[PDB]
Amino acid sequence: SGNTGSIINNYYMQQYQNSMDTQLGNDWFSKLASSAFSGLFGALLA
Amino acid sequence: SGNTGSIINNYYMQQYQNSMDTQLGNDWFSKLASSAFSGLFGALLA
Amino acid sequence: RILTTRNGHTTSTTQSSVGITHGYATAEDFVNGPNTSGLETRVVQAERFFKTHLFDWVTSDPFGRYYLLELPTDHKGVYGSLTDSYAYMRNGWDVEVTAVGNQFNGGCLLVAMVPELCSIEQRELFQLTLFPHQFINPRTNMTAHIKVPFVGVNRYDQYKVHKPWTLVVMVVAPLTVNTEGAPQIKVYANIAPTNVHVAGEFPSKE
Amino acid sequence: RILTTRNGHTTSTTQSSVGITHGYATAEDFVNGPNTSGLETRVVQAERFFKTHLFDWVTSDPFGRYYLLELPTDHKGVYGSLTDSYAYMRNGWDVEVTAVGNQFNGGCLLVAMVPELCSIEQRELFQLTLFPHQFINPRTNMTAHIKVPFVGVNRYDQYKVHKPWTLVVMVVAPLTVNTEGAPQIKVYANIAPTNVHVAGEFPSKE
Amino acid sequence: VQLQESGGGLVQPGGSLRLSCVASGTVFSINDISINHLGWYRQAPGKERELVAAITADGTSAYEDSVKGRFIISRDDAKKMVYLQMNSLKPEDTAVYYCNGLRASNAGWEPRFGTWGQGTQVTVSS
Amino acid sequence: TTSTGESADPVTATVENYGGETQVQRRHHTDVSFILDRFVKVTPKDSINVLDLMQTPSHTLVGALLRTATYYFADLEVAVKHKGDLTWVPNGAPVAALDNTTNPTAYHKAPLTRLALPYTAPHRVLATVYNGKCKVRGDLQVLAQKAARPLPTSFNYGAIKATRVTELLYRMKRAETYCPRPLLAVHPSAARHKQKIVAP
Amino acid sequence: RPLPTSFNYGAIKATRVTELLYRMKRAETYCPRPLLAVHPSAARHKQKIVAP
Amino acid sequence: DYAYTASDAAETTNVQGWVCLFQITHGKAEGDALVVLASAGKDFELRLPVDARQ
Repeated sequence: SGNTGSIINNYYMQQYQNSMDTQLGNDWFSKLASSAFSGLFGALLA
Repeated sequence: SGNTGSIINNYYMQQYQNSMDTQLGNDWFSKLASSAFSGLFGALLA
Repeated sequence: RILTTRNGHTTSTTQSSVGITHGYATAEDFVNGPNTSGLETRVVQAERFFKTHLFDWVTSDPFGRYYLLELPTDHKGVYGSLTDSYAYMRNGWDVEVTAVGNQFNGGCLLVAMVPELCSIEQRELFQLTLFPHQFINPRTNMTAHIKVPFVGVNRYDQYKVHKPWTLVVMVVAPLTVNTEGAPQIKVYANIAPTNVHVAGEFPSKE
Repeated sequence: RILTTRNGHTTSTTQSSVGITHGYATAEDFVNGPNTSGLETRVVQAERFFKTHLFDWVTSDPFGRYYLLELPTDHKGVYGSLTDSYAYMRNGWDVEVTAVGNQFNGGCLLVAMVPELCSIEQRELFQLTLFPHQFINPRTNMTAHIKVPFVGVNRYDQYKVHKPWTLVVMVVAPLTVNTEGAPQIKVYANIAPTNVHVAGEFPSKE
Repeated sequence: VQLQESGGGLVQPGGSLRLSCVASGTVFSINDISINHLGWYRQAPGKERELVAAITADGTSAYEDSVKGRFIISRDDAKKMVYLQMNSLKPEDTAVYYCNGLRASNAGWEPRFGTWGQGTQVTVSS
Repeated sequence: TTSTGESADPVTATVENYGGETQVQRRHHTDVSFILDRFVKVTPKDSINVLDLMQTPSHTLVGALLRTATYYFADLEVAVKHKGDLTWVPNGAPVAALDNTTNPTAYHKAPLTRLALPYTAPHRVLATVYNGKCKVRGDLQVLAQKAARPLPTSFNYGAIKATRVTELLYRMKRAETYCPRPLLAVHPSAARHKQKIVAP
Repeated sequence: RPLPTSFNYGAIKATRVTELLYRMKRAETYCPRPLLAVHPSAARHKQKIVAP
Repeated sequence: DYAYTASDAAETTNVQGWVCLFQITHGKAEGDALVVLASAGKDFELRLPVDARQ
């Protein structure tokens, strides 16, 4: 999902175009910015 | 299954691209390496 | 008659073995007592082998010659630092003694683990078969194996003022070479602590 | 606002506390990997506190004065011997910084845990709030608390050639005594390793 | 793997010398490069062999403050050679020079990083 | 793990013998079909070249990895840089046919010309080594035996001819290999033979 | 104080190289650091925008 | 996770360690030999082909 905008499938297999990730068994800032306190703190009049 | 990575079918028939094998009616090393003895031989303590 | 022992990330294999001798118990008793207040802990990085040299068995040694080795001795690994980091310890032992000469030799040895040995008499050597023991006879075998638990009048000990065990090796029949055997034999050991425990941390070095 | 922390057989209590800051993660990731072949092990005797002196906060220090402290430092306990007994280690940190002067003082401090700090620029000091941080304002509080995991381009590290963390303490507003406050303030630290692991034993000392 | 030198022998003080480093070729391994840091060492009779100068990967040059300002060093990588210029000849030049490489540690440059050299000696005495 | 030595049976010892752990393996890069599928340069001759797979130098990657098999089979691709027109001729054909145009001829088109040829030998399989030679006149016997221990002549894929040949590269497809042979590395003189890796 | 030597993507060689441009794909980034702008000398540092 | 096969050292700075074979003791075995062989393991792996003309 980078800067690529063609709509026709790639010609080469995914094995040759890129390297393949494996698994073992940023992105903390998008959780941290969502937990910010918005409301007012004290009692509100008017 | 060599070093080839296209996903679209070949243009020419298989008869012209390569030579055709016939039948009459390595690969012993992959059976031989699988039959190796792994466990311990004597009685095991501790 | 192959036997393979393993302690931690170390191993040891022998081909002429006559078994293991469990001396004085086969299991360990209660480790948590009312004297430590529940502050003890185990150290599994401390249970593995280490080697040492004992003596040279020449053909001129008569019956009754002995060699004493006090456990635990001066060591340099993690175990030798445990005795500098803590004040109370307890652990059992696992010993193995080896004398390698070809099968054309004669003689006999006797290894034994003795609790609190202090200058046995001369006549008392005839009765050293009351403690856990094993023989080494070149005609048959070349190795001995023994296992001992923690014994003492206290549940944890201070190893700087008390050494509760002792490994003693005695000669019951002298060595003979007979023009086909090795001219002499060197004896080595192989020891590993089992079930260690510690309590009472010390301040730093200085 | 009392808070009590405990690591091993040691404790620490404060009465003016504004919480804990978890920086960069709240849990630890996979410890067993394909690079150690399954030989790692944990050491729970190594996770406890130790103290050190940082600097003296005088009224004549302007904005932008900093103090660097590289982790892990020269230590003498069991942790300081782990780095002599093994070849690969990994562990997270737990830091606490304290500056004790009465509530009639003015000024502000800023503590922060910075991965791989090497000679920050002068203008870059205005942006030190990108790393896990906390303020110490004598008007309100006297303590800071931070928690960090293990970060690096490798899963186990060699601490004799790479120090992945750094504790830096900066002055954002100078100290004022106002004839009712303390003439100066001394800053101390309190650090405890968390989740240690080791692999690859060394030979003996000599 | 072993560097040769040339341009030495018996010479009178007051001339002009350009010591040359006839390298074995520097078969040196993998693309991890830009640590190419050569240098020169002198050696005294029965006294430990001392450094003289050292060249960094691109352009930096340092010398022992005994000879500082008097010597000029430069390397030519396009043909892979390095040389040593000798001007302002003093009686202090009587030493055997070794064309070798450096280690660039935190405290100071460490030695080879090699097997050993042969050397060329320039002893001048009037 | 103890065992009998003379028996010649395979035996492997894992790290679980002393408490370790056995991990995952991926061996895609050592397959015969994969690794042998790439171009290799060959020193060409001016007019007539005989396409034979034993002309790759023995030190290159394809050359030696091919020479650790006793028997093999593969198709062929060539890439030629020439002047004039290029004519190919099958296995075992007269040398006069190199001048006739009805045989597959590729007209010049810059920069080069890549082709695909089948396997046209009469045997079921080819060979890298052959024990046929069954082995004052000092130099006579030297240069007699030296030329009396080559391979047979029907071990080739054909021939090509052009007005001048400047480059010529081989590529094998569907490679199969039988009966392995030795493969040796450069013998160090010192304690280690080190390539100078990419580093400034 | 440079970086280690194994932080690279390989090497290229030719008879002569005249241009060379990099492009990154699937980029991922961890643990942010400072990023600074040109410090004005006056009250503002102004680019001359497209205007005749 | 991976280690290099290259760099003939002829120099300092070991990277991957040493292995040491010792003789503990022996009985009447003077002059006798111990041959030793080498082979790959269960999970040995090899990657990134290259051509240095050896």
